[PDB]
Parts: sequence; structure tokens; C-alpha cells
Amino acid sequence: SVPAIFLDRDGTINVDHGYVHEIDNFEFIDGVIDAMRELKKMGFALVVVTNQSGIARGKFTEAQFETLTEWMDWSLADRDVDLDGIYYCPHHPQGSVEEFRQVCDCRKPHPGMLLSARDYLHIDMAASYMVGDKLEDMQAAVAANVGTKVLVRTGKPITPEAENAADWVLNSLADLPQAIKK
Ligand SMILES: [Ca+2]
Ligand SMILES: [Zn+2]
Repeated sequence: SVPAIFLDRDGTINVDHGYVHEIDNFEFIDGVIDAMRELKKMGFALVVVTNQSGIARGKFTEAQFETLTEWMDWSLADRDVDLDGIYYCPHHPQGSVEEFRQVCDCRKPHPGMLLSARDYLHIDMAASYMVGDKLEDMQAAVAANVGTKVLVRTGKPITPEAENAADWVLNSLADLPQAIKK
């Protein structure tokens, strides 16, 4: 099998401005591209797992999300960071867009995306890490049996509940490689 770093996006990889769907509003957090490179060098698979309820809300389309994700995927690959999987949940139970309106198994804190990635890539879960800025990230990880749950300070002023559920709290994903090496 392979160990993985599971990655939230908004608040973790990019600055969370709310329903980010435009290239011109996608801002990589300082140091995270370099950190992801290092994580790849240290033998981790990298898997994005992102809730994208803006699709169900009609803030933007799945077409627009794919355009952005393609761009993000190239941008990283061009910086020697080759993502192993990108999983997203377009769903919301109250979605205005019928196609995406539903309770689902993939919306964090449900561990669905992490389980799919596990089965696809043959991921060693106990040897893996989840990194996110929200409670829902930590809860998805515990459910999927992710060995280490890492909260970051780059998004939402963290809640006590999110901090409670996390194993580690780091300022940024940029700090992860050094934390793992230590
Ligand atoms: Ca987030
Ligand atoms: Zn879903």
C-alpha cells in the first residue's frame, strides 16, 4: 500500500474567500506548494478531498469547478507536485440545483471521499494524515481511520470543537513536512 496526505482545499491549500471558483480568486497559501513537493519527496501520496456545496447552491457550476481544478492540477504539476487524486463533493441536502440536491455519503464529515481514495490508490490509512481548517475535516478523518488529524490555522479562526478532534494544530500546511520529520 501507500501512505497518503489527505488535503482539504479552501483554507488549507488556497485562501478561503468563500465559494472560490474563479482562477483570479484562487490564491495559494504561502509555502504550501513547496511543502507539497517535500511531502511527495518524503513518499506520500497527495489526495485532495474538498466539499464544494457552492455547486448544489448554484453559486457556480460543476463545469466551472472542473475548469478551476484542471488549472490547479496543472499549476501544481508544473511545480513538480503531482496530485494522486482529487475528490470533491458537489452535494448539499438543501441544494437549489436538483441534480446535486441530496444527502450524500461524500460530504465531510462523512468519510466517503477518503474511503474512495483509499480503495482506489490502496492507501495505508493508519500511516496517513488529514489536513484541514474545520471540524468536518477532523471528523471525516477519524471515521476513515486516518492515523493523524492535522488542523491548520490558515482558514477559519479555529473552533474549540475542531481543536478537540485534531491530533495536531499547525499554523499552515507549509509546516507539515517539518512536523512529520520531527
Ligand atoms: Ca476548509
Ligand atoms: Zn457528496
